[PDB]
Amino acid sequence: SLALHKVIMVGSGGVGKSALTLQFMYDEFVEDYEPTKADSYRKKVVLDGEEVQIDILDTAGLEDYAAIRDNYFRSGEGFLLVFSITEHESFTATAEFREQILRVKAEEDKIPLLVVGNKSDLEERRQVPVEEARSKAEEWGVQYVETSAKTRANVDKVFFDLMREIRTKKMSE
Amino acid sequence: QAGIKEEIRRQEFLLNSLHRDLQGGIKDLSKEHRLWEVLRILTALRRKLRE
Ligand SMILES: Nc1nc2c(ncn2[C@@H]2O[C@H](COP(=O)(O)OP(=O)(O)NP(=O)(O)O)[C@@H](O)[C@H]2O)c(=O)[nH]1
Ligand SMILES: [Mg+2]
Repeated sequence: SLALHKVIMVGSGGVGKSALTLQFMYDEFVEDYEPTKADSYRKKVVLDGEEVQIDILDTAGLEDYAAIRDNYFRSGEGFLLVFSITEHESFTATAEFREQILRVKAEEDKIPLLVVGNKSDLEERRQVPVEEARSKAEEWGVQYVETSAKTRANVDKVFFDLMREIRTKKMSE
Repeated sequence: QAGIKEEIRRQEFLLNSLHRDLQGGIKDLSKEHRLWEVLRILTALRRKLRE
């Protein structure tokens, strides 16, 4: 459906998948950390003049069961692959997450995807140089965006840009 | 909150059955749509629980 875009948040624990989701959905941000099992949301938005809906599936940083993870990943239309700029290990984890996505959607050529470096408000704690993440995203053929779920910086941008990638794919079919 | 907690349990049972159905299956968009729908209900029920 060109009027309903299915977005999955993917990335390791604590990087801010839920914080980005809840900032986008409700303009809320809390400092608490409650690990996700799985949550989902639907919002009406206007995307480049057209009224559409975005569905968001917010995943666990580590899923107990491969089948559950595969079921979720296979159902997505586009992915926000999130790491925290303050945790280099979360950046290295994105490579394996991407492989899992590609494997479960093997019949699709170019999967809508953005790499998101979150917690940009914590610049003084950065462990991932901007150039390292930009270079990796270029190697994957996708946009790199740095966000802060806390301050709202580039939060709408990552969801709207991913929706534009999904819309482009849908029109090409 | 007993009523909400029991409905969460009911929807979790349905979520588990949909995961069972979907695993290793022929692509089934209708069942995927129901999976996200059940999750949306679960998320809404839990939001109500926390005030
Ligand atoms: N300063 C700051 N803190 C953030 C930001 N995004 C998330 N956090 C904080 O980081 C912690 C983890 O956030 P959360 O959204 O739960 O991360 P998650 O990726 O959903 N974790 P999980 O995989 O366990 O569900 C929380 O304490 C949250 O407040 C951000 O942009 N800036
Ligand atoms: Mg979470």
